[PDB]
Amino acid sequence: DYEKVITLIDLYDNAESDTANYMSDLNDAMLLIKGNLNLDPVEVRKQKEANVLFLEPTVYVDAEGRETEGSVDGGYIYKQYDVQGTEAYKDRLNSDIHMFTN
Amino acid sequence: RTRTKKGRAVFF
Amino acid sequence: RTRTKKGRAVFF
Repeated sequence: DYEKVITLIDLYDNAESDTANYMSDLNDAMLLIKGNLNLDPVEVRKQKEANVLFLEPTVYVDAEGRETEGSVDGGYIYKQYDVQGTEAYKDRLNSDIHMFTN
Repeated sequence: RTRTKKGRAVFF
Repeated sequence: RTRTKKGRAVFF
């Protein structure tokens, strides 16, 4: 009865273990901080509980007396995947496994 | 004569 | 005289 749909059962196994890898292995989100700066790894532990994040840029002094500021930047980045296309694919697999087996 | 002063990131 | 200092990527 299922002899003719074993290949779709395989494909649905492979798809779902792919999504389970994506979940395991990538970090949900991280606080990205760029630019020339000093971060004390003891102070970083306050990251959960601080209210203000202050970035003071490195000031570069030129031999002719000029002064100019480095580009600091900071903000959250978060992982994302194509939910629309992968779920439409897995819904097609489930639907077809059921269709060909009545 | 001033010299290059490195920046700081602080969380308060 | 300062010299080119290569950057670092750290994950803490």
